[PDB]
Amino acid sequence: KAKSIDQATLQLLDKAKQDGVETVWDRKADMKVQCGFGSAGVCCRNCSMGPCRVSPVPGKGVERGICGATADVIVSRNFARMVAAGTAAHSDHGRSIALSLYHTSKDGDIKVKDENKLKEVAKSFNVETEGRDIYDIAHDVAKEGLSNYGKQLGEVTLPPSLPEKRKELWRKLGVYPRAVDREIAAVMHSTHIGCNADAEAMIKMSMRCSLTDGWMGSFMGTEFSDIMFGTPHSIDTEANLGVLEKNSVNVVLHGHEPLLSEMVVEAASDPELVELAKSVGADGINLCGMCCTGNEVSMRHGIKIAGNFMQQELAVVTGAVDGLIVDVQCIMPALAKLSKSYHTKFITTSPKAHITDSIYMEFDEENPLDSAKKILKEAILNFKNRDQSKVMIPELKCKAILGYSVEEIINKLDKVVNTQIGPMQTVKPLADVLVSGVLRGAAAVVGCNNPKVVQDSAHIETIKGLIKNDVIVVVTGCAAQAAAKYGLLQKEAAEKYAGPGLATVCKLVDIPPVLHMGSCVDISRILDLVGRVANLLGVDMSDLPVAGVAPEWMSEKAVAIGTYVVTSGIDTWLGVAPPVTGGPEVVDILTNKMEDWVGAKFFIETDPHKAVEQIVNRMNEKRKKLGI
Amino acid sequence: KAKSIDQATLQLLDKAKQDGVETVWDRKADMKVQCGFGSAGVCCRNCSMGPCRVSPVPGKGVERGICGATADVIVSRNFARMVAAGTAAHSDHGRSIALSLYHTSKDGDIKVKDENKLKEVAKSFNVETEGRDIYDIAHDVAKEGLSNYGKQLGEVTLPPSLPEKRKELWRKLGVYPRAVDREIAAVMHSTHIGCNADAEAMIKMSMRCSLTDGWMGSFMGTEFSDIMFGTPHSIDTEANLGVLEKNSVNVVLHGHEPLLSEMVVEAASDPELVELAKSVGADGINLCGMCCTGNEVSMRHGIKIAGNFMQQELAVVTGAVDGLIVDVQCIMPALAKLSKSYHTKFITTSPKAHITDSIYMEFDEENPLDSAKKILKEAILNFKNRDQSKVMIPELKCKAILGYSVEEIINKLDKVVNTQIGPMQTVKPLADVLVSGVLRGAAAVVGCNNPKVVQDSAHIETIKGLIKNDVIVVVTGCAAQAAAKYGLLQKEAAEKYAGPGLATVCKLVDIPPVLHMGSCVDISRILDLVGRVANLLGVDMSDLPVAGVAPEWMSEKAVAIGTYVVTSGIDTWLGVAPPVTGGPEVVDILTNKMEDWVGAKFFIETDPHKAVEQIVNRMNEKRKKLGI
Ligand code: SF4
Ligand code: SF4
Ligand code: SF4
Repeated sequence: KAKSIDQATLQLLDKAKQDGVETVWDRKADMKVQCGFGSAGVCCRNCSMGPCRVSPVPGKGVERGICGATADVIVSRNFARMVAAGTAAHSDHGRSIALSLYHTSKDGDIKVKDENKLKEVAKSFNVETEGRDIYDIAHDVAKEGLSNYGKQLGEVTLPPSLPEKRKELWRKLGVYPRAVDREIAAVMHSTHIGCNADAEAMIKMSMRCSLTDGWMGSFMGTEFSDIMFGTPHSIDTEANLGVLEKNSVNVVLHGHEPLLSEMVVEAASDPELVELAKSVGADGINLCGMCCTGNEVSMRHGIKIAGNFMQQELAVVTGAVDGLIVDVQCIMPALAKLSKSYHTKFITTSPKAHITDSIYMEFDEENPLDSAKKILKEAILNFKNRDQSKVMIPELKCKAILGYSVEEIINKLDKVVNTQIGPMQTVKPLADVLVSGVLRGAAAVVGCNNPKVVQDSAHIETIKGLIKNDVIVVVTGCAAQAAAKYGLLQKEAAEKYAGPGLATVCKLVDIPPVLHMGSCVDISRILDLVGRVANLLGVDMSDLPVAGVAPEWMSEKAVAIGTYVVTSGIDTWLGVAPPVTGGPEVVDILTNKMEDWVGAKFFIETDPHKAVEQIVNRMNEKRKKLGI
Repeated sequence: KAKSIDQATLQLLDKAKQDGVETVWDRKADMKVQCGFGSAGVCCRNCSMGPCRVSPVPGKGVERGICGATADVIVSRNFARMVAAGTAAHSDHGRSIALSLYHTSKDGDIKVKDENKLKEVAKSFNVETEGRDIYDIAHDVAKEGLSNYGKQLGEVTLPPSLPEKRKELWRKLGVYPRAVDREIAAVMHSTHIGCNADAEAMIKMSMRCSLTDGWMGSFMGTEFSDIMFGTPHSIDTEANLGVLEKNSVNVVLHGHEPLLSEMVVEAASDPELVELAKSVGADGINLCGMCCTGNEVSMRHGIKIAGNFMQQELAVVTGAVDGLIVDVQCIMPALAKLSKSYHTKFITTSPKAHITDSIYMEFDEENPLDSAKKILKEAILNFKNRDQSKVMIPELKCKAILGYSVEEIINKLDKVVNTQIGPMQTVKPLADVLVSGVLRGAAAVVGCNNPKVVQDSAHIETIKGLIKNDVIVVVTGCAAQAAAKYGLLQKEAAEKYAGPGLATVCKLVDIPPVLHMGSCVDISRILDLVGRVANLLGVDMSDLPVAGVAPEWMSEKAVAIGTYVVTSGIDTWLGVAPPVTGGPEVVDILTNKMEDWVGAKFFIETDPHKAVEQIVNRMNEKRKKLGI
């Protein structure tokens, strides 16, 4: 089968074959037929009595592990641990952001750039703002956010966009969230040998844990990032590997933590570093981003996006990356080995993400700007080691428009508001187009790449099908970057791919049919948006014609995201089967019984066209239930 | 191979074969040859690009997972997740204890029974005590303990017995603990795909996480349990399955959390329940304990111990267990199936541990005594369903002495203190016998059973070898219960098994050669004891001739325990190989490089006699280093 639908990706794969280096596709081929027990989730290693593998087919073979655990128990515990790991990644990201907010000052490297957003957040956290210094408010808000992570007494703080009905449903179901780290610890405790051996209770614990990701960790990370670095607005950028410059220093920022990439962007305008780039024979400094850190700097500053997850290696294959600076998460360790075949300096910066044989330059949060400057200086000095005979940058780049935060979307919707009617600054125009049926619904396309799927194929096919069916699409993460590379993040795309209702809406509001809402933590924005719509219509989020899709997901973070999206009341389609087919009870819970608990459920569909059809049918069913 | 060295265990295995019921041994046989990849730890399932298996033999076969992770990376991440799971179990136990302390009242079900212990703990937590109400002090202490779990700013609180040198070494190494749930979340975050791919850093993160178990979670759980339920003192009890009564109601308490078992013990003396037991035709109520909850109620009240981990099923096989009340952890789910073959009521009580097809009666912490009375009444009423023709109780039980908390040990040591010299109430006599060489050292024997080892064989052989070599032995958990069943927890055992120096010490202090220090969380007591000795000698804990042994461990909790014992500076022998042989770098870190970091290291030895020899040699070389 084809490795990708992206032509620049194919050219660089040919180059990697010529250079004798191996990619993620080569390692996937080397893995051959993957273990059936692990693929079905019926393998357990939770204690040293094991490893235990039970039959994925009920009634045949070994039925129980040594402790007596059934296939359903093993599957449910494995699924719960995936959710706990994803929640941990997102919560650690949000915790770093909250600590950075706590360390803001007027004359420091980290300031408050959006005071209005900070005051609204302070209102949401019961922090007084009138007649107060802005940094005192910021510190109080950071304290409340940090308490959300580890409070042992009392209730956590949730955003006002979350409907009261959803909160009450969670409380009745027993999944109402506690402090984030406490829920992660609870999930890890209940999967220990000889604890929870009941699939339904295990799934409910995993949902409870995922809620602390969706509504607390990711939400606080996003809002505090907006406070410190600015709320995203409509902005132009370029996407795909063609953004690399042969005649300039190329600095590629890969990872998820935004403070480092923000400081690197600021350092790139330093006169001394620009002069140094000139002195090593380069035209200038060309910052490019990848994955979620690329999404953040692109949403807030228009930094060009070099590529998504499965392109990271190919960025090095060009031979033009002088410095690849990585913080945490979705950083393929093979990069270190790959960096030996080129001049590239592979720089790790976080104590959480040491990588063997990489150059470690710890990013100092006490002096973020100076630390970013020294890291960037190492990348710039590496330009002298460039071998221009090994350089091949495909001439394939695509224009994209992004920056669609909830605030930006509301500002855009204000155009189609009659002044004599109003109100202004609400999601009411979006609610109106959804209720009238001009738009059939809204769908979130999120997730990673996965060698099991032709890279970017499922993302593009799902998005085109949805917008052709007058479903407005919001995108995050690597799916958003696939849309950017393909050319869907363009106003012109409205008349090229969208159906009649969505084309009319795009023309009236002057937006692309696909709205890039940011990184994987920025999925919280989507929740926020949906919540507002629900609160405007006086219904729960499970009554709306909305859906989420993860066509090509790979990470534990994706599992946690899908779990909290379903738990919030939004049906989720998975384009990659999770390791649960071995447990019939777990499959039945996730795809059938979940609708009785939270009004939504998982859909597993590896065919994107069938997924689009199912999404449209489900949205029409919910519309008929709602009367619209 | 023999299944056990215990004769009562063998008789009940014959009965289980005659009854056509499966045991843990039968399921272990059914599992046959366990997966080599999982056994070596070279299998990874951390993302849905996998499952990935790399060769356990370097230089052959597949070398890297799909993301590029090496065998060392996969092994280190698997080990770190085991540590995180064990830390989560212990920390959740301690968190429940702290919450119970927070709800103590003068006229409530949960009171303060050891005010002196509470005042000393309050001193350790910087809580004022002079001229204050005892329950105000208790609530402040509980607040400080709870803050240890989830504080995001500042430093955690550690017991005064921990040497300053050990803390400084931890700070220099980068493993100084943070809040417990924060460290669990950090480990889970760093094992996520594309985060940490460096074995040394991964092992250091796991050590940092395990420290929050050893010195914060388990320590606080133990000390708060002492405050609420009484400090253990020397007390007699009986052990092994013979403690069951044919003519009495048999109520078996299995699990770890002590509040439920304490309330059940209190409810058993209720006049209405005793009258009800008489009216259903029984002579009375016979409470028996298993595993750690049995250890707690036995340490504090002399409740008879029915058996350790791999005996739980056999307790039901007798046909005499009218009620089996379980809370969390090390509860084989197969019990639910097994109790169908008998009249036994298998009662789950904790929302953390639901077991399918068991009778769920949620233990209400708000009204603990009434809830325990209701559960106990269900067990008593089940006596009418006893089938006395199916009853077979082995006439095999053994006298044991336990209750050796640090306070009790100090009280015993006061006997050999010359009044004209002093001081009293210190560990000085123990330090003196260790320094003079009358005792060669002290060894902690802890851990579970494991079907991979003849049950209780390794525990008994290791303990007998150590005490024969004049090494005083402290025991916890299932190892302590194996010692109890065998008969080592007896004063007479001093003249039957101990060497000359240990026999003299036992005669002078009037103690058994093997000291039962309580449950698995009570391993913190051992740390406390060692710390005091170190603080009395002005040395670090790695300079002492001490060791820990886990001859037959199975649980993730055992992994976390061994990790924090080694990190505290105490060499640890493992009688069951952990899944790390596939990663040569991880093996080298755990067994060789750890000594450079923390002055102690792991020893993997499956032969108990060889383990005793190695322990004696290591203790002698540490003595020669210390000059004693
Ligand atoms: S999933 Fe289990 S059975 Fe399959 S290779 Fe991995 S450890 Fe072995
Ligand atoms: S927890 Fe149970 S099923 Fe899992 S490895 Fe241990 S004995 Fe086997
Ligand atoms: S994390 Fe890497 S090694 Fe583990 S399953 Fe995913 S791709 Fe394979």
